[PDB]
Amino acid sequence: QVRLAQYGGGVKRLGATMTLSCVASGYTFNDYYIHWVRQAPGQGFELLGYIDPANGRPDYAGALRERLSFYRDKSMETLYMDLRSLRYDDTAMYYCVRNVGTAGSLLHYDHWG
Amino acid sequence: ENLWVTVYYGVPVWKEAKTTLFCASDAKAYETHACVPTDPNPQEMVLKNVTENFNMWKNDMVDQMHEDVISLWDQSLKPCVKLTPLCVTLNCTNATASNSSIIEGCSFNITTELRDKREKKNALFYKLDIVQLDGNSSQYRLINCNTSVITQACPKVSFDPIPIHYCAPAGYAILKCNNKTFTGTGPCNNVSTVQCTHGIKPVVSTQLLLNGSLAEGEIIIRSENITKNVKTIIVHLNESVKIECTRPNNKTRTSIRIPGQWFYATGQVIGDIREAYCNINESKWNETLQRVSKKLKEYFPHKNITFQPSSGGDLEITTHSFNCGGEFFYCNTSSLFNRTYMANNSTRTITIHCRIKQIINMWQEVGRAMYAPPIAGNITCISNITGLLLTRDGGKNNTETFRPGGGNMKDNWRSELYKYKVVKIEPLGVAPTRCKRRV
Amino acid sequence: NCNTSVITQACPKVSFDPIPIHYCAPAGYAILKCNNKTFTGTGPCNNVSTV
Amino acid sequence: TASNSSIIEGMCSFNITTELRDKREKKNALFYKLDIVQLDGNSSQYRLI
Amino acid sequence: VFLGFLGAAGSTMGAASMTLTVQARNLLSGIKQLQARVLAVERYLRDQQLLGIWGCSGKLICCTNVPWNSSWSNRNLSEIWDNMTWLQWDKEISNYTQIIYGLLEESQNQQEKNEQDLLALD
Amino acid sequence: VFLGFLGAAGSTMGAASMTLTVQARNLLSGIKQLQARVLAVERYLRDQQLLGIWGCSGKLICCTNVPWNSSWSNRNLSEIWDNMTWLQWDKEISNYTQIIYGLLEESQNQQEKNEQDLLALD
Amino acid sequence: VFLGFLGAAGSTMGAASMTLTVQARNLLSGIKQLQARVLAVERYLRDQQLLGIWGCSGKLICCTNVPWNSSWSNRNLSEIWDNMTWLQWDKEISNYTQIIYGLLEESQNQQEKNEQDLLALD
Ligand SMILES: *[C@@H]1O[C@H](CO)[C@@H](O[C@@H]2O[C@H](CO)[C@@H](O[C@@H]3O[C@H](CO[C@H]4O[C@H](CO[C@H]5O[C@H](CO)[C@@H](O)[C@H](O)[C@@H]5O)[C@@H](O)[C@H](O)[C@@H]4O)[C@@H](O)[C@H](O[C@H]4O[C@H](CO)[C@@H](O)[C@H](O)[C@@H]4O)[C@@H]3O)[C@H](O)[C@H]2NC(C)=O)[C@H](O)[C@H]1NC(C)=O
Ligand SMILES: *[C@@H]1O[C@H](CO)[C@@H](O[C@@H]2O[C@H](CO)[C@@H](O[C@@H]3O[C@H](CO[C@H]4O[C@H](CO[C@H]5O[C@H](CO)[C@@H](O)[C@H](O)[C@@H]5O)[C@@H](O)[C@H](O)[C@@H]4O)[C@@H](O)[C@H](O[C@H]4O[C@H](CO)[C@@H](O)[C@H](O)[C@@H]4O)[C@@H]3O)[C@H](O)[C@H]2NC(C)=O)[C@H](O)[C@H]1NC(C)=O
Ligand SMILES: *[C@@H]1O[C@H](CO)[C@@H](O[C@@H]2O[C@H](CO)[C@@H](O[C@@H]3O[C@H](CO)[C@@H](O[C@@H]4O[C@H](CO)[C@@H](O)[C@H](O)[C@H]4NC(C)=O)[C@H](O)[C@@H]3O)[C@H](O)[C@H]2NC(C)=O)[C@H](O)[C@H]1NC(C)=O
Ligand SMILES: *[C@@H]1O[C@H](CO)[C@@H](O[C@@H]2O[C@H](CO)[C@@H](O[C@@H]3O[C@H](CO)[C@@H](O)[C@H](O)[C@@H]3O)[C@H](O)[C@H]2NC(C)=O)[C@H](O)[C@H]1NC(C)=O
Ligand SMILES: *[C@@H]1O[C@H](CO)[C@@H](O[C@@H]2O[C@H](CO)[C@@H](O[C@@H]3O[C@H](CO)[C@@H](O)[C@H](O)[C@@H]3O)[C@H](O)[C@H]2NC(C)=O)[C@H](O)[C@H]1NC(C)=O
Ligand SMILES: *[C@@H]1O[C@H](CO)[C@@H](O[C@@H]2O[C@H](CO)[C@@H](O)[C@H](O)[C@H]2NC(C)=O)[C@H](O)[C@H]1NC(C)=O
Ligand SMILES: *[C@@H]1O[C@H](CO)[C@@H](O[C@@H]2O[C@H](CO)[C@@H](O)[C@H](O)[C@H]2NC(C)=O)[C@H](O)[C@H]1NC(C)=O
Ligand SMILES: *[C@@H]1O[C@H](CO)[C@@H](O[C@@H]2O[C@H](CO)[C@@H](O)[C@H](O)[C@H]2NC(C)=O)[C@H](O)[C@H]1NC(C)=O
Ligand SMILES: *[C@@H]1O[C@H](CO)[C@@H](O)[C@H](O)[C@H]1NC(C)=O
Ligand SMILES: *[C@@H]1O[C@H](CO)[C@@H](O)[C@H](O)[C@H]1NC(C)=O
Ligand SMILES: *[C@@H]1O[C@H](CO)[C@@H](O)[C@H](O)[C@H]1NC(C)=O
Ligand SMILES: *[C@@H]1O[C@H](CO)[C@@H](O)[C@H](O)[C@H]1NC(C)=O
Repeated sequence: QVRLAQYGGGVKRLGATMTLSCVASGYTFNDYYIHWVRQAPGQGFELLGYIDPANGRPDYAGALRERLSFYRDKSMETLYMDLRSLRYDDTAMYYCVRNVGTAGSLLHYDHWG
Repeated sequence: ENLWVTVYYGVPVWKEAKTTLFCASDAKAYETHACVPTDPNPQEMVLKNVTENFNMWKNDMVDQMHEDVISLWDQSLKPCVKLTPLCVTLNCTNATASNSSIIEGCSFNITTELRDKREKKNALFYKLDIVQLDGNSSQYRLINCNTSVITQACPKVSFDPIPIHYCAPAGYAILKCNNKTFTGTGPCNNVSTVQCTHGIKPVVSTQLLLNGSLAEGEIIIRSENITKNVKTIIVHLNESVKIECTRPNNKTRTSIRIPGQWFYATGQVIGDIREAYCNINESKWNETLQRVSKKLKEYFPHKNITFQPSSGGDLEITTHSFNCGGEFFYCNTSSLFNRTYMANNSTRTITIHCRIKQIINMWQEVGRAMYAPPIAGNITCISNITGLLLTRDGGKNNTETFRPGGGNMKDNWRSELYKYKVVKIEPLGVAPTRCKRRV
Repeated sequence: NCNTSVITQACPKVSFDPIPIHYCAPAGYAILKCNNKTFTGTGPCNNVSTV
Repeated sequence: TASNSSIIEGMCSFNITTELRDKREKKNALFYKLDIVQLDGNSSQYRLI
Repeated sequence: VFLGFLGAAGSTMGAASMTLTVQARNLLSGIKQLQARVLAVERYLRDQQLLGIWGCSGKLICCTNVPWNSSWSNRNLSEIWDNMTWLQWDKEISNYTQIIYGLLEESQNQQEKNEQDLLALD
Repeated sequence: VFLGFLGAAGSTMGAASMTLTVQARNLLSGIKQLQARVLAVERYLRDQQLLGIWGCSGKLICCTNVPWNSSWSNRNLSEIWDNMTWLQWDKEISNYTQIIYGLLEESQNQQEKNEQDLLALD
Repeated sequence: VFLGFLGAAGSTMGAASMTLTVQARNLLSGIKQLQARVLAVERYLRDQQLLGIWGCSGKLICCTNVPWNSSWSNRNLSEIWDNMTWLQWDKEISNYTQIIYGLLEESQNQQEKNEQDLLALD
């Protein structure tokens, strides 16, 4: 039922800003946190950060706090992320993934985009 | 030998469950509360030698409180006027008052009492309530009109934190715990029961909860303990730190006809422009944050603790939001939380600027908007801060960083329905005994 | 009345009219009654009945 | 604007007031002419059934 | 009038038998919370009828004809009757409450039918 | 628990008297179907009270003091007591159900007042 | 059947005891008056339970073990049971019922425990 479509990609020029996107669908938008993980070629997965869709609160990994920026649009059920000043080693496939958040804690991802 | 089945009724034994609960309060005011008539007077008995389990994160009555508050607000907004006709294109330049940039409000057309006649009007709006239309920047529009319909709050119906007592139904008992160092989980060796909870005030605020209760011992830090990746950490003060706020300007209400419904705009601002602000006792805040840090670094023993302001999100979470009277506030709290601590009596006052807006999205949800009518004159307010809604940042690698949050309204009432728990009495039980029944 | 309130046309077929109505008490309550011929609507009746 | 218009024949434009209550736009979409009934006079005018 | 109620909880099964009447009297009294009263009434009538079927009519304490049996709780409860409170014994005996009721029901049926047969000699 | 409800229906008036507890047990459990629960409670309480008025309190089978007037259906049901005939007997005796209850009620009144007078000798 | 419901009202406390059964049977039967139906059931169940707690189960008339205590109504009624009416007596005796009920409850508790102890000799 639930599907997390994505857009944006292709080739982004060195040093330029880029902006992916996500679209929620068959679930209550407010109840599930969203994360943004990436896989460089020849590397294991790593997390960048997560955005609470309801209130919009983000949180980023330590090494990429300056460059990243997350924001959403509740009416369209859309999410975004911007990674300013792309470096060469940003070559990766960027997945948006849902999170099964409990009443007071966060847990395993279930539905990858 | 000669041990036979026997059965007992009225036995003191119970099992946990979930059920409906009753609204209760004193004599009803304003001719959040809608339940009449009742007169509660609870009595508390200590269940001697009773050890009982508790959990604040799992109990259901918080959800019941949440649903009841939302439904009460819906019923309050149900008869009030809808502001649909105001959606037309506003033409605004706003160069009248001394400070045009602060408010930046417009003139618009409206259909008068005769449906064939349209009349020009004009009113004052904060530009947080207004978004520029594409093209020429003089055009403007209400912020939420393209996403939802806006309902004006009825001015006479001024809901407020009226205390509420939640009374169990017959056959269920609201348990209670008063262990002086209970952290929201694990057994309580000091238990009691009552018909009705104390008077819970349905307060609405973000980044900290005010007009609350105070703990018994020192400051209590409550958190979920399934994993270190927690959503929100609740800190409950044992010593209130007073906060004062004011809106010095004298606002002028005005009425615009819509049938008999009237739309209450801000006609004019009287008095020189001064931005809204608040005050905090500096020494008290310093000592409170120091005590909080000392308590908090017990859980996280080998790391520095640093406080920093919130990041991203709406105004409801980037700034402390609350309401005093019939107005809503959004106060920049960057100066308060900017602190750090090493790992190893109202002398001075802090001041924080603040912004107020009228069109409130219903805090929990988007797609339904509230419009606050302007409160005329000038406002002053005083309240008692009693707790903090913190939330930590992961992945910092040997430097903790707690920053305020708490946009979700449920965490406010999960702190005040903290003691209680509901159980189902199982009065019937069996046992062996000597017996005979005549035949 | 347009500038003061909304106006609803009465449904022509639904002709509400003075049709007799009987008010009955629920179980556990009894409707008392008085048939003193000179009763002014107040004071004690020494001629009482129930229905 | 298709190979077979007779099958559906709504292919119809209308002036909808949208998102401002003060502006109108000439939208158009498809309709089966079972859902559509001709208005009197000029046969090009139509209406929802 | 509510008072004490579960205050006897935590005490022994012997002492707690005194305050049973105080606990038995609890049938007291948006806006649509009327359903709670109906739920409470239904629960109370369930308990009252279920006591009636076994021949334990009305009286809060009774003993029935069916003897105690092994394969149920084989505790030495006689001395422990005045040590444990009701909760732990209830937890222990919860494994078998669903079973005993049929035995009690059939015992009451036999009792009533034998008495009716005795009176049938008229 | 639901099992064998009306399973013996139609059987003998001697045999089906065993399984009366199964019938007695049923007080179980748009969107506004709550009213059926109140209906069931009302009917059950009506029957329970009406059994209590005649002195036939609680116990599922009982006999009362009022003798059998032969005018009530004149049947030699003793032969037919062991031959099916439940619903047929109900139809047969439906002519007189409305009459018997007053007699039973007055008999219970007389019994209660006589017993009170007997105890009044204290 | 509703008939002669309060016809005995106003009569003497002796005669009125005959027609108690006629009063006892009253549990009969906008648009949302279902709450009125629920109220009668609640009150009737309250009265029925409260009679059960004292050991006056079911029967419309009983006496109990607690004597006529000191204080309370010294007003003579044995000479007046064949006079006066219940409404006049209720006004006098209303000052002490809330006190009397606890005594009756405790007396019934003592009776039940004594009987259980007597049967415990098995
Ligand atoms: C009711 O009104 C609201 C308010 O106008 C409507 O909401 C708007 O919807 C549109 C479309 O859904 C959005 O446009 C998109 O914007 C994307 C990028 O974001 C914009 O805002 C950024 C501001 O962010 C700032 O803060 C963050 C941190 O919080 C920083 O990271 C950031 O740098 C800024 O500091 C700007 O930075 C940015 O430049 C944009 O202005 C665009 O990427 C997106 O483009 C895609 O989609 C287009 C078509 O939709 C397409 O043409 C493009 O090619 C590309 O594919 C798009 O332009 C608005 O952002 C959004 N408004 C707000 C305020 O968020 C709402 O739709 C309307 N209706 C309903 C039913 O609600
Ligand atoms: C919906 O429509 C209704 C109907 O039009 C609107 O109701 C009108 O509201 C206005 C304003 O609220 C009222 O005007 C005021 O009238 C005052 C005096 O009364 C007028 O009517 C009198 C009629 O009385 C007759 O009967 C009595 C006995 O019963 C006799 O004694 C009397 O002589 C008459 O025979 C007239 O006598 C009188 O002359 C008026 O015509 C005015 O004093 C008042 O003055 C204004 O201006 C003052 C400066 O000059 C200023 O100081 C005041 O404050 C005020 O501004 C004003 O004109 C209408 O009377 C009233 N209509 C009716 C029929 O009563 C209603 O407002 C509208 N909207 C809504 C939401 O309902
Ligand atoms: C908990 O927080 C609240 C506020 O967040 C604190 O209580 C507030 O205290 C101020 C004064 O210090 C009150 O202000 C006055 O309230 C009265 C209420 O009547 C106002 O009078 C009139 O009220 C009606 C509504 O009933 C309104 O329509 C009128 O416009 C208004 N004015 C006039 C002239 O009639 C009066 O004007 C002030 O506004 C707040 O009302 C009061 N808030 C609440 C919710 O009680 C409180 O101190 C704090 N808790 C503790 C322990 O301090
Ligand atoms: C609360 O108040 C603080 C100040 O006490 C605000 O912080 C300040 O925000 C402004 C925003 O314009 C920052 O200026 C901008 O900085 C960026 C670079 O980050 C620059 O590109 C812009 O041109 C502009 O100069 C300012 O640096 C910042 N100062 C500090 C000390 O943080 C904060 O934004 C306020 N928050 C809210 C919610 O109102
Ligand atoms: C939170 O508190 C810290 C600690 O006081 C603040 O640090 C201050 O950060 C500013 C830059 O944002 C530093 O500014 C200085 O400006 C001068 C003139 O432009 C420049 O020559 C210096 O090199 C420096 O950049 C300031 O020195 C620094 N102060 C300290 C004591 O470290 C921080 O700004 C506070 N943030 C908020 C949001 O309140
Ligand atoms: C309110 O409505 C009037 C009437 O439509 C607007 O009148 C303007 O009239 C001039 C006359 O030449 C036109 O050129 C303008 O285009 C009209 N304005 C618009 C927006 O169409 C008046 O401007 C309207 N005012 C507001 C605030 O909407
Ligand atoms: C509250 O605590 C703050 C933070 O320590 C104090 O601010 C510092 O005050 C000292 C002098 O007292 C200055 O040298 C620092 O520059 C100030 N800022 C910081 C970040 O240290 C403040 O004075 C304290 N106020 C009270 C009343 O105790
Ligand atoms: C939508 O509205 C426009 C503006 O009124 C209509 O424009 C036509 O404009 C010509 C200009 O001379 C007039 O002669 C026509 O009479 C107008 N049409 C109508 C229907 O009045 C446009 O036709 C409208 N379109 C629809 C589908 O309603
Ligand atoms: C509160 O509970 C804790 C749990 O370990 C216990 O150590 C402490 O003694 C209790 N205090 C009181 C006053 O019951
Ligand atoms: C907690 O313990 C204290 C002292 O033992 C007692 O006064 C208080 O009533 C107790 N509260 C509860 C809820 O058990
Ligand atoms: C009606 O009541 C008055 C009250 O004084 C009394 O005098 C009169 O006799 C009564 N009449 C009847 C017919 O009851
Ligand atoms: C009133 O008195 C008359 C005659 O005494 C009687 O016929 C009638 O039934 C009485 N009505 C009531 C309500 O007492």
